[PDB]
Amino acid sequence: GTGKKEKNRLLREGRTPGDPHVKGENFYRSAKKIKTLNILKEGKPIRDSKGKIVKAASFQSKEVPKAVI
Amino acid sequence: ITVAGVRQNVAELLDYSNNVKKRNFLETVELQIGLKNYDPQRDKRFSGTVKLPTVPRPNMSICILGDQHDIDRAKHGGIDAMSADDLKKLNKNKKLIKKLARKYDAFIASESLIKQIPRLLGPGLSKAGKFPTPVSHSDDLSAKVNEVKSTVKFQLKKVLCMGVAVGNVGMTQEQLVANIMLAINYLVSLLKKGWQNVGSLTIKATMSPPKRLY
Amino acid sequence: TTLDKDLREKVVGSLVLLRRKDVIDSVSLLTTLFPILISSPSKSLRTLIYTKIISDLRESNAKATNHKLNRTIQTVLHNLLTSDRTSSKGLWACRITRELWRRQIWTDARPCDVMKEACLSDNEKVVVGGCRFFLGGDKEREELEDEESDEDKRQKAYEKALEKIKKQERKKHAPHPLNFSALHLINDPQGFAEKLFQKHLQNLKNKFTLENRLLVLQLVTRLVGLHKLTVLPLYSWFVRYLTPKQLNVTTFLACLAQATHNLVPPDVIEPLVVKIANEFVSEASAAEVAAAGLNAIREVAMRQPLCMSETLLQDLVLYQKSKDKGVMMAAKGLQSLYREVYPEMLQKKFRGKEATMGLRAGEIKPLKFGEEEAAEDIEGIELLEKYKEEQKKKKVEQKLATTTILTPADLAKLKELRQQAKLDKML
Amino acid sequence: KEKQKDFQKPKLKVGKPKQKPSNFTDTSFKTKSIVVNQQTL
RNA sequence: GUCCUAAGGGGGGCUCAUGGAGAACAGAAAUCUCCAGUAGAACAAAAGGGUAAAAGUCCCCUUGAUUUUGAUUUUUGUGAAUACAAACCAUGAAAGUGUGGCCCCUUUAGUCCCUCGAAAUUUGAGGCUAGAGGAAGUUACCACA
RNA sequence: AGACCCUGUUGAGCUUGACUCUAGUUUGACAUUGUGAAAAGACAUAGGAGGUGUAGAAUAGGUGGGAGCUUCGGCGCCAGUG
RNA sequence: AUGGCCAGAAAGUGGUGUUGACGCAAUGUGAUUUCGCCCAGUGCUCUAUGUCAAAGUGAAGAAAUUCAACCAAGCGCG
Repeated sequence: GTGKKEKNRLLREGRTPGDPHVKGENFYRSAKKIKTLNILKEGKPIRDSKGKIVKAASFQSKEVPKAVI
Repeated sequence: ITVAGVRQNVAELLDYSNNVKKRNFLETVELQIGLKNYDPQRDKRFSGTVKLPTVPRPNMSICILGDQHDIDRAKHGGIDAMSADDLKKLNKNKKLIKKLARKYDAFIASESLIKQIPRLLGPGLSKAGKFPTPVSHSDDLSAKVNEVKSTVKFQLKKVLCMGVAVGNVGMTQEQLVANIMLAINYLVSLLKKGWQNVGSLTIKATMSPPKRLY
Repeated sequence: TTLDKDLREKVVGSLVLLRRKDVIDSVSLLTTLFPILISSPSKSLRTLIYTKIISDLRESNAKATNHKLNRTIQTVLHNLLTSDRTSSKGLWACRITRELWRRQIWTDARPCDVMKEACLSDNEKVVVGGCRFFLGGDKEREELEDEESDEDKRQKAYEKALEKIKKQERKKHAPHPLNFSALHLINDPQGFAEKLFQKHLQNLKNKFTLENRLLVLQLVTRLVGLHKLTVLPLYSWFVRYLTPKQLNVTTFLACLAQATHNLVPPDVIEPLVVKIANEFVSEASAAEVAAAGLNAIREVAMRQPLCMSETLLQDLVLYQKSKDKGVMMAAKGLQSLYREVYPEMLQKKFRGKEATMGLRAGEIKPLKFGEEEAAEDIEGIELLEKYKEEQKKKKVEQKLATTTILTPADLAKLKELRQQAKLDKML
Repeated sequence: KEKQKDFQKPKLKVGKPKQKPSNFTDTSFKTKSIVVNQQTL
């Protein structure tokens, strides 16, 4: 099934290699659909082996911004 | 194409035009050119001019559209001329301007009147491809007429065939060869691919069988 | 009209199917479909019949160009345009010609003549369709040109000069702007431009909208610039429109720039440039207005440089000291343009290096109206003869145009020598 | 071009009508009539 | 797709922005005259540093915006800059000043470049040198450390 | 030493236009593969004939020469129309 | 029935089949009573240009080789 490969699908669609390709994009999923459906998958931080957070979750920044006007 | 071949081709051309069958007028030697591997509209139409060392055309009539001083120089040199008053008398009539363009093969204007030519004769000379050549009050009118007579035009248009006069029967063989080779070399220089675009070359008189270089 | 929509679509599809089965003729199917396309009130039926007609033309000319069928259909479209100028049914002829031209099924000059009659029409939509045919095909022409092109410290300064020489060589051999096949294939371009200008642009009775008048103006100006025509009243017609208060004045200035060319007199362009300078580039004018005016002046000066006076050009070049970036870059563009073209008007501070060296040595000559090249010898022929003499001297140690045959290798060597001489002159 | 100022200065465009001021209040509105497509019982 | 990413060197002359007072039209604003004017002008950093017989502006000649070799700084090779060394120059009466701008794959070429290992030639290939360009989820069925 | 959370060069089950494959299937060519007739298509050549948008005496692919050709009747240039 | 759906490494192999559409096979829904439109997208299915493998053909070369047409099914179109 060479015609069902993602490269051949993109060539028959018209997209040129070098365009941004979000991980998980296939025939059933566009970049908009992947970004929409990954919102339900958000909410997990990145931890080390000991359990302390090395990179926080979405909107859990821990960093205090500089608030001036 | 070999120069000895050029020499022998123009040799039987002169032989036929002078000995075998001589017409009542003076025939004009001309070169016909075919093109290949080229698009007339997608690619640029090249335009160029080259001065032949000898006058190919003794019978050209050249009109002079200039001031009173240039008219005096023209009548001193025995060349017919026309004034801006006469151009105003024409009153921008397309038929009359077309008749003038048909009657005179070339036009020569001064700087002071060459900017007034398109507002007096309208688009007639540009339509006929006979826009005047500038001449100064310091340049020699007879000399200017000489290179205007000796100069041919190499302009491309909608088709892939061209024809340029390169000489006549009465003027002789060696400078015939010089004019023909100069025209061919200038053509090759103007071509973007040189000899890769030369479809066919052919010299003939006004009323004569063709002689193919290529 | 009376039948159900699905049933009439199935009838048209069945007729096309019978044509594919070769039961009926293409001419018979087209003559039984086209009047219904013209007079049908149903938009879906009109679109479907138009699509079936386009598919029929594509299938008929897939094997070979069916000249009889193409000529008959072009005759029908021309008669439809000629029958009623005020009728709006000529838009179908315009749309069919656009689709077949972009599919490259029709390439002959008869669709060009049909759209010429479409431009010379009373109906605004038909005029818009014909003008769009001649104008908006430039995008497809650029796409085709792109396809054809796809088919085809001191050392750094020398490399930059070589790149500049390569850009100059590309300008010397790179296709002319505003170039389009139908614009070339139409006959009597001067008469067509004059007819359009008198019919639509000169007439105040024409109630065309401003965008449509701009489309007609774009067509006229591209014709004038491309075929080097002389339409004198057009330059007097731009006079009332060259104002910053005028809407789409950028489009008007672009049209004037495209209208200008080499054989236009400096006497008729100079009042336009003076008016642009006064209205657009002034002390009370805004920075954007000044930048737009200077950009338009630079475009007109590229097309015809003799329009300027020397004092006006020096005044406009002095606007490069402005604190606005747009005005600065526009003035520097005008100065650079006159640096290559006519450096004598520029001030000695503003000429630059190569201009002053050329004017001192005497190679740079004044540009004049109507002056054409009159080279008795080929360019680089002296360098080629010098190279041949050097080769002969080397062989001995171990005029060319008149007698010697121009070899293609010799022509390539002469071109390389000319490029080397240009690089040496730049250095 | 990624800078986000608190206030964005409007840009004057030649050949186009001037934009209305930032403090301008537009009172024009369009209304659509709701209709219930149900016959008398 | 068009446009801008900046003219340097030498010598000479003169001061700029602005303010006050004056001259038919002429006034807030056109040109001319005097006085005051430490830079409040200009120099391609919009409120950094530096420049007044100049580093600004104008005029006259010019392309040191040129080849070659090392050293130093930013720090293997770069690149930029700094004093030079040699040649060729420019300018000025001369001292001097000027070596810029105030601070990993693809592909091309090689006559006298080398190999294809039994010998030679012609195509081709390899090498060296010098260039140009640029691989998705789920587990509330679960399991392991 | 359960369950829960977290970590992994994690293991395994399952899904899908994720990547690389594959059984099967389908299509074309060659062989198996013998005895006979008829047709077309494509090139190669040997040629031959044609051009109405309107206007114009004609039904103008176009180009460049050209005022003279002439078979001695005329055709031309000129004019007209483009 | 020179068939559909399946098994088998293959087979002069096998199941349905000691069968023949009131049958076999694959599905969904799930007694009885009661209960439109759209082929937009994705599937499935029926019918000369484009895309177009191998073999075969033609040209160039001293050959390797290079370039050309032709080009089934599928995809695309309908």
